[PDB]
Amino acid sequence: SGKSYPTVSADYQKAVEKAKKKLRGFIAEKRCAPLMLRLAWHSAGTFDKGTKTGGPFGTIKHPAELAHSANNGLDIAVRLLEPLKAEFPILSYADFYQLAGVVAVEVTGGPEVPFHPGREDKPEPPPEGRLPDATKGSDHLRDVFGKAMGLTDQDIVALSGGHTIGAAHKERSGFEGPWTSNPLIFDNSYFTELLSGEKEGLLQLPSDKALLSDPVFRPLVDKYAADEDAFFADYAEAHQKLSELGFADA
Ligand code: HEM
Ligand SMILES: O=C1O[C@H]([C@@H](O)CO)C(O)=C1O
Ligand code: NA
Repeated sequence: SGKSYPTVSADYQKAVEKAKKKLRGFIAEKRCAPLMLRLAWHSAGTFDKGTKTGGPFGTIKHPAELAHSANNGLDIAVRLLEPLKAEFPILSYADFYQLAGVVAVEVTGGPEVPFHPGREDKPEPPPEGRLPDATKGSDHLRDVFGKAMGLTDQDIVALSGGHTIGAAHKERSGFEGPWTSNPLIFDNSYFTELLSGEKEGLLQLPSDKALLSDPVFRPLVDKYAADEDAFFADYAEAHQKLSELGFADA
């Protein structure tokens, strides 16, 4: 909603289609889908709607932004993608990273998130400190996703389901381990695990737990745990919105 996507050339569109295929094979073989989803999300999640700064405009590869503590480990993702990006010189880095995030979800068995090309790479990274803090709660989540990014409460809960793939690392954030028993499979298990309590060997952040005690978030957790199709629909909507923050008159 509210989007007017730009025209790109036929050659640009051909490159998007071929890069999507190459990214599927690469991400599947390297087992790095979670890290790639995290890269796309940390690129997009810096958007501030009031100032129209930050967002998915390719700045995450700049050494200054990779140095943000919230981005520990993402230098690995940038390096992994560099040889592939060099095969598609016509594409913006902004588009390439967002495409990699869409592909990460698809190859782990998640929904097909719509993708529209045309993001232009911006020169300057946003200031540090916009991404969410795992030790904080619902008020903080609404400040970051709502007041800054302009996303809804439904989007907060569905996007938190990104933790259905991957793990934390004690050398990156300090937290450690996977949220689910199948960290390379995208399904509604994040919500099932959240509801059943703490199982040994699985992770829950304070920010995950905040979803269970908030009056608006909890019904959504319950719905997604009961209905994976509802989760997939809402996730696809929210990821598309995230990947387009500030893009295509926003
Ligand atoms: C809701 C607020 C959120 C907080 C506080 C948060 C925090 C974290 C933290 C602390 C980690 C572990 C980093 C590490 O040690 O390796 C992590 C990993 C991850 N996050 Fe989130 N995150 C949030 C939202 C999201 C969103 C919106 C997405 C994407 C839709 C996402 C996708 C991921 C993925 C896939 C990983 C695993 C990375 C890997 O396996 O290397 N997160 N997050
Ligand atoms: O998702 C990830 O992928 C890589 C590695 O496990 C496979 O390349 C990594 O360090 C992650 O956190
Ligand atoms: Na999983």
